[PDB]
Amino acid sequence: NIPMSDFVVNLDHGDPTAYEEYWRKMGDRCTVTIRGCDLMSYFSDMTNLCWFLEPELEDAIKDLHGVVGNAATEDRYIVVGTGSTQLCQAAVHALSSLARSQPVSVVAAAPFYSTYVEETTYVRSGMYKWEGDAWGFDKKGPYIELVTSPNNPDGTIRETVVAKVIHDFAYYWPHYTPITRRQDHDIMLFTFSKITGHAGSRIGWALVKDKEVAKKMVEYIIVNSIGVSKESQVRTAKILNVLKETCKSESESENFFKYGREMMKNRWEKLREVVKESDAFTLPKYPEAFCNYFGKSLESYPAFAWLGTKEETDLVSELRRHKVMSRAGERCGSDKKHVRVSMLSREDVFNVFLERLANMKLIK
Amino acid sequence: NKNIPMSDFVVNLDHGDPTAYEEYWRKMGDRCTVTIRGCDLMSYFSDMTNLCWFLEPELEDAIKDLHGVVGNAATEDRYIVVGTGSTQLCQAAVHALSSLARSQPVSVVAAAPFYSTYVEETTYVRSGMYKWEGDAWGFDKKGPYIELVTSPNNPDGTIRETVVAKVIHDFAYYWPHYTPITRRQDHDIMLFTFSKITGHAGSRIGWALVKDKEVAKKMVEYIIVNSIGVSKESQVRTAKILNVLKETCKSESESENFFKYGREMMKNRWEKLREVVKESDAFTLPKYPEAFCNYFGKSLESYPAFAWLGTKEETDLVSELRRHKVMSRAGERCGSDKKHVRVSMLSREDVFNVFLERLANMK
Repeated sequence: NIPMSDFVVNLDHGDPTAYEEYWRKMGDRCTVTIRGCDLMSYFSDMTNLCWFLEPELEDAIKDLHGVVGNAATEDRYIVVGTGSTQLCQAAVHALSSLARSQPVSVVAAAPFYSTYVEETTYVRSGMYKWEGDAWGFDKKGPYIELVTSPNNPDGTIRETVVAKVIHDFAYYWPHYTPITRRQDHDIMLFTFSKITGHAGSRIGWALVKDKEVAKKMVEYIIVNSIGVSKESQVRTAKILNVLKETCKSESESENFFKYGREMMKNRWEKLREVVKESDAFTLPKYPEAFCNYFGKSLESYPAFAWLGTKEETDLVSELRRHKVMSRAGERCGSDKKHVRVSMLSREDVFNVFLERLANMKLIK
Repeated sequence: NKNIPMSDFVVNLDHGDPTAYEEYWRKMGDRCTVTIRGCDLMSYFSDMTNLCWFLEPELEDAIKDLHGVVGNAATEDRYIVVGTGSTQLCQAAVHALSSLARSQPVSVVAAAPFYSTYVEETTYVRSGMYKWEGDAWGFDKKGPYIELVTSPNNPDGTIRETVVAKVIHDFAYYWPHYTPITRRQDHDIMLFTFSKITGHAGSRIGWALVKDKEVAKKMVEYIIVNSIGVSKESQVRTAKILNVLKETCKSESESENFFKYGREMMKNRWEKLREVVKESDAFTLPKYPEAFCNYFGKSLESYPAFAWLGTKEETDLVSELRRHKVMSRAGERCGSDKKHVRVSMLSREDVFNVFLERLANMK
């Protein structure tokens, strides 16, 4: 009997549950089987810089970036981590450890991924210091710039605005944004969580050129948790493989990236409608670009909607009093007029959100 | 492959990779098999009903059942926190306790000899929240402090207690196959690792039992920023293994009952090592008192997972040992002297035997 108006829509976080249906249909081809004596050792391969990296995972990463053409993997080291979240902290750690003086400054162009702030603050390390907005940053000494592209929260394609750099390409995949170029920077971060939605696997990988950096990152991960879950690696490798086979299918419900784009496209079009006829809501505009993967020129459909409001309201609060959770813009170095709303929730959750989005400022 | 002389073969007992249990689990067969569907464990969340919302219920239940049957730890009226290995939990506890402290840096110490890895865990990030002060024995510094108690201790395998205000208990090896279960542990922070129990170190799974909710909450938070939780598939597998292990406890077969198989294994290995050392003229091995184990209901010995090897001479034991192609952990790294080394007893059979051969045949 639970009246559906008492139902809280939580789109504050970025739990990519939207892909759950898809993978369920994939069926038994995604199944992972692990014997009782498998993956027991601490080590995977002492022949690699990152010895805790499972071989099958290393191949799956390389093949995937090879087919999608979104990242260069030659002449560099791959480092696996319990998610991109532990890989970023490993890189900040390493770069700071190699700097000529500490604390090293860490900055990011505003608006930025709010989680960056705590990551560079919670342990109170003298190795580095969060300096906020990179725009206009001109403090002296060593610094690390965090470039998220597509960005979190606004989904903007980005580049350095201001000396080391870390590129977080969590959302740099065909179903989110067009592949304008095969990235090839010094430190490129990727997460398994936002590609297929298997966030619970806690798996990310970093592509590092500087061997001395990669070496320190591996060392960081070793002390921090002595490696990453083997079963997670073994599984991530399995589905990424299935996702690769899927890239040569012509079915629209088979080819993941195709399916993904369309799903993202539809949701963004519906949201676009609602915002259109609403009185005070705004939505970021994204330029069209050519995608080297799909071979066409097409729109971007970010995993987060940077919702704004022309009014002088605490949008997060207003949205909250209509039972809609979202990420405060002030947390992303923005203002009370913006909020970040996940676009990767479940279908019914998404629909309910749109309903209330319109039903509001025209009912309270 | 052949033509490689066995004399060029490096015996690495520097690390504590518990590969000795691999044989056992292989024989257990298909009942250990873990199956994961493509659409399972996708969300970041396991259960928002729990303080530690990233803890998978079936793992939580397994941990409690296992402690319930072994009786080595209390689990009532306390929060359970999982982490990517005990190593992550331990750092979560040190962080949490320092966060709640009235002033920083909080002093961190451990009676010598101590688990060398503790030194890097409380140093690598250069945190102003705490400071590694070293040996707990000679600790007279003031203000807030945290003492680390490992029992059975790494490296010497001694049963320990606080010797010097917060405390973290590392009961990595507090299991029937290593040492007798004298009491059902009930301290504020108790750490356990799946790795040293069954040998599944690659799963990266450890858990903490925490009485103070504020500490537990801060520990969870730490893990959230540190890696947003722990691998689901690991939790699911750890749970599967720990269940089988539990069933095994009621078995009579000595090849079936894990704790029976383990202890019998650790016993044999320790006796062969005991012989070798005895007829040696320089090496020394610790002495462990006999005690009554509430699990086995008998009065028996403890056979630690590490051998704290010492020499009466005036040598750099770790050096001489390497000279015979034997890798071990330098006692100096454990806050000891060059006369001691830590040699793992949980390696593979053949590696172990080779070590015994080389050990008796040297000066």
